[PDB]
Amino acid sequence: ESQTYEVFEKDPIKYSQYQQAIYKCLLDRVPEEEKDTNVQVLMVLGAGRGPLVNASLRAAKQADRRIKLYAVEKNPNAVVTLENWQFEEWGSQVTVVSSDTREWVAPEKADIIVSELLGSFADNELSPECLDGAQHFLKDDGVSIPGEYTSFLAPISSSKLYNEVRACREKDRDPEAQFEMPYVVRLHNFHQLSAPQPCFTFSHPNRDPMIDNNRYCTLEFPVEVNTVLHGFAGYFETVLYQDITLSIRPETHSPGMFSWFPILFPIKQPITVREGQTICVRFWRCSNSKKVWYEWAVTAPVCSAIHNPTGRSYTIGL
Amino acid sequence: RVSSGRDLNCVPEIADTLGAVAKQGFDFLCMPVFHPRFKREFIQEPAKNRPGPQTRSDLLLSGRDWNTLIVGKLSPWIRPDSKVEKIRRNSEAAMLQELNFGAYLGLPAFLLPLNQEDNTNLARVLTNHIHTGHHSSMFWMRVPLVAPEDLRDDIIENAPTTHTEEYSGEEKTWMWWHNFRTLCDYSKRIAVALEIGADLPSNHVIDRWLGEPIKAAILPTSIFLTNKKGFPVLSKMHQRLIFRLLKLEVQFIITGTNHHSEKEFCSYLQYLEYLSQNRPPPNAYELFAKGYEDYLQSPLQPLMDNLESQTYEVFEKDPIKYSQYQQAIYKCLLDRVPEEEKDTNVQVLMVLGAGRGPLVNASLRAAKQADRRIKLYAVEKNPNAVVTLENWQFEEWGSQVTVVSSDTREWVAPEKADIIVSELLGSFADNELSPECLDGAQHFLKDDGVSIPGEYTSFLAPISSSKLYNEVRACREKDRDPEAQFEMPYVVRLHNFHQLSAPQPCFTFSHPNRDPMIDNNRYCTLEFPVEVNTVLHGFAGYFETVLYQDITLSIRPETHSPGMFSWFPILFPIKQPITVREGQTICVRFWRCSNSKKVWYEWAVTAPVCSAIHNPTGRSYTIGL
Amino acid sequence: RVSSGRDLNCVPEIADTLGAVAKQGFDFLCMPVFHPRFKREFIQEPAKNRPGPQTRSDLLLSGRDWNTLIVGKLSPWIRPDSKVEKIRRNSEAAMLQELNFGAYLGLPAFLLPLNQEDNTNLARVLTNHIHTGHHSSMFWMRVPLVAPEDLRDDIIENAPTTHTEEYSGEEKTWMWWHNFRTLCDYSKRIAVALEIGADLPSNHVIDRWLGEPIKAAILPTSIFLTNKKGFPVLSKMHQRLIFRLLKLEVQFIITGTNHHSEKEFCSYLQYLEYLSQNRPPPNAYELFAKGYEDYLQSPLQPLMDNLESQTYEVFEKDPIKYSQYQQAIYKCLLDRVPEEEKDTNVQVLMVLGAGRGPLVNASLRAAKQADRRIKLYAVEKNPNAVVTLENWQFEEWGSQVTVVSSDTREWVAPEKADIIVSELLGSFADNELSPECLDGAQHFLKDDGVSIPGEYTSFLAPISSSKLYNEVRACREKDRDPEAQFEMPYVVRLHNFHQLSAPQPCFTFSHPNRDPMIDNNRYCTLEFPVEVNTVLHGFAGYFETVLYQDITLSIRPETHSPGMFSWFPILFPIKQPITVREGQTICVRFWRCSNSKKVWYEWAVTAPVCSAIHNPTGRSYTIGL
Amino acid sequence: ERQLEAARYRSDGALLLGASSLSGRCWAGSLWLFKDPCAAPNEGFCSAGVQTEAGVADLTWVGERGILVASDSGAVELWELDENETLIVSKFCKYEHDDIVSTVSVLSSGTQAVSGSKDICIKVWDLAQQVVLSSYRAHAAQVTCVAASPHKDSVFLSCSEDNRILLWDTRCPKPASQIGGYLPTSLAWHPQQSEVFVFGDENGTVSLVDTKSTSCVLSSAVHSQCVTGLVFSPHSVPFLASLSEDCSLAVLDSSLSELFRSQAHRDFVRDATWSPLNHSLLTTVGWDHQVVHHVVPT
Ligand SMILES: Nc1ncnc2c1ccn2[C@@H]1O[C@H]([C@H](O)c2ccc(Cl)c(F)c2)[C@@H](O)[C@H]1O
Ligand SMILES: Nc1ncnc2c1ccn2[C@@H]1O[C@H]([C@H](O)c2ccc(Cl)c(F)c2)[C@@H](O)[C@H]1O
Ligand SMILES: Nc1ncnc2c1ccn2[C@@H]1O[C@H]([C@H](O)c2ccc(Cl)c(F)c2)[C@@H](O)[C@H]1O
Repeated sequence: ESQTYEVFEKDPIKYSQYQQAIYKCLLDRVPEEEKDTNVQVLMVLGAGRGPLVNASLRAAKQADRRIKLYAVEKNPNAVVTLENWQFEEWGSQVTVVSSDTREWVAPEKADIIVSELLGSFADNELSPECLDGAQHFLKDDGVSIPGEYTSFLAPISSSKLYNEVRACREKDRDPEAQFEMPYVVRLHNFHQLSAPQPCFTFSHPNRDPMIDNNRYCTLEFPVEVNTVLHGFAGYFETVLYQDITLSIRPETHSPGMFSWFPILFPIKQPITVREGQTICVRFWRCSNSKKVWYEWAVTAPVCSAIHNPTGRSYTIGL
Repeated sequence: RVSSGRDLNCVPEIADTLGAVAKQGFDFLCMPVFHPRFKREFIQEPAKNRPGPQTRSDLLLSGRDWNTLIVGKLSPWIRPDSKVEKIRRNSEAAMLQELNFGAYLGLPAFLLPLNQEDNTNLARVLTNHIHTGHHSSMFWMRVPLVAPEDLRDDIIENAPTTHTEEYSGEEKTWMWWHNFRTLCDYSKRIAVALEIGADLPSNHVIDRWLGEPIKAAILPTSIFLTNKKGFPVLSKMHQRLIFRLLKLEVQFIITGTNHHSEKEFCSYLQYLEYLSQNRPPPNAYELFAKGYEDYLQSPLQPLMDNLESQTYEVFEKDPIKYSQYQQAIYKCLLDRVPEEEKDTNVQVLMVLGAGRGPLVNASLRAAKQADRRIKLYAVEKNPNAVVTLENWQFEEWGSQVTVVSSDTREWVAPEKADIIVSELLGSFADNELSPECLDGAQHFLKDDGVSIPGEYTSFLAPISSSKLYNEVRACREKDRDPEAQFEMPYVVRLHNFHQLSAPQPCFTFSHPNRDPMIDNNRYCTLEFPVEVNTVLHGFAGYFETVLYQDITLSIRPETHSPGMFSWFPILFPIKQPITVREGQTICVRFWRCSNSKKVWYEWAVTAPVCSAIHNPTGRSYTIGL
Repeated sequence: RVSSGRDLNCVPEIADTLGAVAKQGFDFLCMPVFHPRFKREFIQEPAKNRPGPQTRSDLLLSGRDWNTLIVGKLSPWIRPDSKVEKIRRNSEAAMLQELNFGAYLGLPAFLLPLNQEDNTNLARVLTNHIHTGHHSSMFWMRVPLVAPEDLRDDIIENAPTTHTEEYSGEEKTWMWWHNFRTLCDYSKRIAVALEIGADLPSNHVIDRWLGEPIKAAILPTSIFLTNKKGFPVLSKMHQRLIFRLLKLEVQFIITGTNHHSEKEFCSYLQYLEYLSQNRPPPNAYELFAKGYEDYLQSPLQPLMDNLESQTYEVFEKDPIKYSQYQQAIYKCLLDRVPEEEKDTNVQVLMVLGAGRGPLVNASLRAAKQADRRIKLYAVEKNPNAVVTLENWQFEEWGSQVTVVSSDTREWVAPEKADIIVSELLGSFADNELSPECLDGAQHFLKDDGVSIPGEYTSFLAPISSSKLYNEVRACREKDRDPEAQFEMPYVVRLHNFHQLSAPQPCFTFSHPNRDPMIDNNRYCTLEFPVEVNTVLHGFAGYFETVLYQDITLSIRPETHSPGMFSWFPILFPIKQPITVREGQTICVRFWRCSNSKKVWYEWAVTAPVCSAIHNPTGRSYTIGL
Repeated sequence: ERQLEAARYRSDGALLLGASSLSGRCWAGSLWLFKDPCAAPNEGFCSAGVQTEAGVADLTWVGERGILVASDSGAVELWELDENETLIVSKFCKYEHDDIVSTVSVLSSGTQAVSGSKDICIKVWDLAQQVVLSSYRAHAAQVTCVAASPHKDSVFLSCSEDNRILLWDTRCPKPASQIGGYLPTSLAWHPQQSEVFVFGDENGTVSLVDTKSTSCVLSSAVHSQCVTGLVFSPHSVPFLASLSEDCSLAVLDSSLSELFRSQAHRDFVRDATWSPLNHSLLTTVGWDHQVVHHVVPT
């Protein structure tokens, strides 16, 4: 919805990092002897209402390089904003495309693809699938911004949060489905039991013949306290371009970026953990042609059931 | 009596092999659905484009032979928990391919091995197959009593086999299964194929499998000893384990090669049949309860509900119970009326809750052998049972018995009783509300009156049973609390379970009751010492009753009345199973609660860990007053 | 062969009466449980204090006999809808007492009469017996085809019997039943005991009972005519009704006194066995339907699911289906390749969705019959069925058949097809998603290539059936919408129903699709003229398919392919039954909806009353793409 | 029998083939002798041929006319080419293992053999007496490979899915000893340094180990999948042929560097036999039913 775009657009730090990432990339691609001859084809995949198109414009003025923009966006409601912007301000410089990046037959090939298809758990908005479908129209030496992203998990204790999830029971569904789905929450009254460890990482562009965005990860968290495990906090880190990065992982959090809150993967039953014990978690990123989902289990100090088997309570639509 | 299967890992021609296995007398065949050595590739070229049929055709056997005679097996090369990513990915596609082909075939069971500690991805892949389509088939986890790593020969110079005892470590393969079935959310389609090795482990290792859903027992040919005339036999220690498995009605599977070629392969099966025919003869309780094993039923509420005719008939078929009652009344008549008053003193006997009349006839049989005079009153609130009583009165009893159609708590009796005889007890002693019923009848008992029974005590014992816990789990219903099934007791003939500690008394009631205050409400704390590593799932409940002095009845196993098969034990479940280590104490708390309308129990576990209070305020279970 | 019972209001001695009934050949006995004339009091002194047993004892028969041979009977004096309050109050107490005694006895059925318009309090008291205690028992409502008032002799001078036809008035006893079962909330434990009289009413009156749960037919001995030999026979019209009743497997009941004195009594039963043996013979479609009557099943989704080996086996067991396909391929080859090109022309045939190869074999038999050359490609996405195809290709077919393990919409074909052949149709023609599958195969079809089938059309018909409505209602499940069961289609062999209007075409698809853009989404409005008074409960769905030219397959009743019985009709229920008056039009709307992942139907009735739109957005039911 | 399991050249250059049908209606095996290696594996152009009742998991030449086979039925079988070498007739079929015999190896003297199986056991056989001299439950999982010492009867190597590479010496009371990474899948003793051996792992890596100072000397990431075989060339400074489930043939030097690479096979490469006549000619067989004759640039 319109007001959802407005809340995510109100992040000067995020968009200045994106501008700096494109600015650096333009310099690294077009030397001073080609300042006018080489026009760079920039494709903003998932343009929204246009904050990344304006970041691409602001990065071309300070880098003094020539760019040909393509603002691809599947939401027809956001395309109305883009086409009014194009007619009144951008002009011929920006071509607004009303399409899904996975279906679009692009006329040209991109030197750089710029996207904001990430969520609080990095690949939970399905950025890998979207950028994979756009690889056919990126040049053989094309740059994806962001180039990499990694999600992070941390075991947490919170009898307040566990009770909040417990209260999300509904009619006409599994009475425990609420514990088999992630939530985006500004985590406040909780205890982080161990330091966040990386979970799933995705690199763009992706070479390896096989692709497979499916994953399986085992994590061992050393716990130095006596506590009760109720779930896992999830965060992300992203490499926009080389030293330009974004983060919601608390220890490396981008100073000022308040948009994305951490994610929370609950567990059905709280687990008692004594000091010196290790919490071992298992995460799977699963998928079929229609949906993508996560499944997860605790395997130490005690086992839990596998949560969300086959996306019975939660799936992310493809 | 013994359902048996042949386990093969080599089947050159399936029709030929099935013909030989059937000739050998086996009921079924466990075999691979794909060639066990035919490794298939799903990712890399050119191996992934391998042509030809991937396995033999479904047309080779009829649909009924596929549905009844074949048990599939996962290919040994399939390793979903491999530390190599590629092997893990290939093994996941191959596992679903084999399981799906098994489902396509309509196989009644498919074997999968637990042969290491980590089986997380194997569990995730199997859970995924269960949550896909509408196949419904059984999954048999092949799991040994002793891990191979712990039964190997001590022949590795720089890796000696530890001869020191490690109590928990010897139960490691139980933890293998426990973790696997916990990850798989206690699926009722996931069961145990217990593999029996050459040297049995300690008793505590064998006992970890009590209460577990064992569907198969795998006997390799290499475990069989050779007898006097060269036939395959088993050790006496192995034979006792066979007898336990026979009680659970497991399917025996013969694995390995023919090592008794001089006597043929059916000799292994014939020996198993010999142990089956010559198994230690069972008791009359085992003969009676055949069919009710771990079948959960609702405890009768004869106060709130009017019992049906056939329900009275099943409870009347207990010669031991009624002869004890007769003996209790006989003794009481002698103790009350001396020989010098044999005719002058008539004893007023009031049968409270007379049913169809077995206690009225016990009161008559006790007056003939005691040679005493009695005036009977058969009180009964069920108008349907009163029809039986009034037809009995008119045709046989006569003026001797007065049939009263009333509740004992409302009845304004004309006379006062010397003795009150009642059968208002349940499997948990006071669960049919006998205290409330007999309390209401105290006003019409003489100041020196005798109540038969005079006392009753209930007993609790902590139990472990993943089979019973799954049975309660299956009692979920629409339009009620999704966990209400765990907050109510069930009457069940307990079969596949483990009693973790000796029964301790819970609640006791004495009749007549003097103490000014009465209060049938109770609170009890019980501490059960546990000497084993186990999982607590609930508590078994029993009773003991004093009919009159040395004449008593019991369903507490250790003091059970020889022959009394009517009342089965009760079971109080718990919502979440509790892990208990050897040397720990299970502390349970029981409350008997009540208002003017209903009576109920509430219960909590407080050690080694706390549970929630079960059935607070009778939200899931109440007994109607 | 005919399950029969004897109705008596006089049972002097229960065992002697039972023995006599059993000697005559009856399977059961309907009798009173209290003496029919024994009026009882519950409120007033002194008649309320009446002593003795209130009825016969339960100890007179074994529980097995009470459970299988006795049908209880409400006492004829019990009147809970009396205009006199005292009688209403006594009748409520006596009605519960009798029903409760029948429940105490474990009787399998209990008869209650509907012999007047108002039975409101009778219904309330029965509902309250059903909501008290432990159930299972059946309630048979004794309701006449013709009310006693409407069949009385015209012998009252100042009260003549009406000679005017009253269309709805003649149907009044159906409304007696309907109001009663509406008040009792369509209890599955409440069925009809239809009473037949000497004179049968118009066919419309008899037809009112189509789709009702008739469990018994009461034949009084006074309705039997006497043949020349003294034997009891029935009129040709009564005989027609008996054949109709045998189709529903009702239990026949003989009520009344023996009126064929010198001709014994078992003669009424002998006549029923005579009509049963000499009934119009069941056809081949009735032979196969056995056991599947009104049993609801989920329609198969072969695109979303991989069909099992035994599912493929039942759908191959249709010789009519494949002889039609062979004839359509044979005729097509002749039209495409002239005799002069017989040896130089190779026809590229592609079977799309080949299953286990029955269409490949039919293509092979058609190319040989026509003397034409064909190059075959067997496309199949189910990898388990591909195993069967590849073992067939190696053993028998050879290089002529190229087996393609793929989804037809993804396959990159190495050549174009002259003919595409498929059996991707379901019971409602496009419900398995044949449009989307064949559209995906159009790019590799020659610009002049044929599709077999080339066309298919689904049909709908409004139906009445309170039996099917109650079967759908019982499909309520936990963890879902409590009404989802009414918003999804079922494959069901329709048996106890009333078709209320001739089937009309709903959606039609053509292949190849010459229409550009076209869209497989549909919206259809249908107007069904209704000539009877009824209750609509849903719509039966059928199909017709044109394989090639005049070679067709159909399950639409009037154009049904004789012998093809693999496909049963579909049922699209509605949430609430709708009253339909004679002469009214039923107007239904149907949508075929979709997105990139799913396809589903939505439907609503817009006349004579609206319903909610059913299955909006595939909330309760979708077909997987 | 489409799946070629083994290829072994005898002294004169006759090629022995072992094969099985790992799919379709029948799951049986076959033994073949080709006195003309160029006509392999065409059944109409062979010298000797036999159909075994179960599949062939492994085989080894026993001298010049004997063939010891590891069967799917759990049996160790010995076949024998007659006087004319036109028939391959069975001499002994002993079912002593309780599952698929996966590996077989003739010990130095040619009088004894070591069998390995999926039943976790390692058995020592007296071929002439046709009996089992010793059975060792040493591993905790399927025996993957057993390789006898080129010169000592009491010395041999074993590897298994329990991650153990065992160096055996039956002269000790505890015969086996653990040797110093993924699961071990193949073993090959060096024909010159008889106190050195190579092993292949399930991750594609090939390692060179020294028996005395056992701590692994050199390793190379040769294959992208499981190493099925390691075979040494007849040269005085031998080359190592490594074969894999990645469907490729590699040829390494003494520093484990790739000199030759053959991606001729379209399915798994199962065996590799260097010709006694031309030491630069190496023959590999595979599950694609191909007999590929290579010319290694020596
Ligand atoms: N496969 C696809 N092809 C074309 N567009 C696609 C997809 C998938 C998503 N999107 C669009 O990406 C945007 C992004 O998520 C975003 C941008 C900006 C703000 Cl501020 C924001 F909140 C969210 C949204 O506008 C989505 O509609
Ligand atoms: N307060 C009350 N006042 C009068 N009668 C009362 C009560 C409460 C229960 N009862 C009756 O006691 C009997 C007893 O439980 C029983 C007896 C015999 C058999 Cl075999 C049997 F199964 C059960 C039942 O017949 C109940 O109806
Ligand atoms: N898009 C697709 N591409 C390739 N195959 C596809 C589809 C969609 C369905 N199918 C197959 O069509 C067959 C047909 O429904 C059938 C054939 C024979 C019998 Cl007897 C039977 F019951 C069912 C099934 O075997 C399905 O697997």
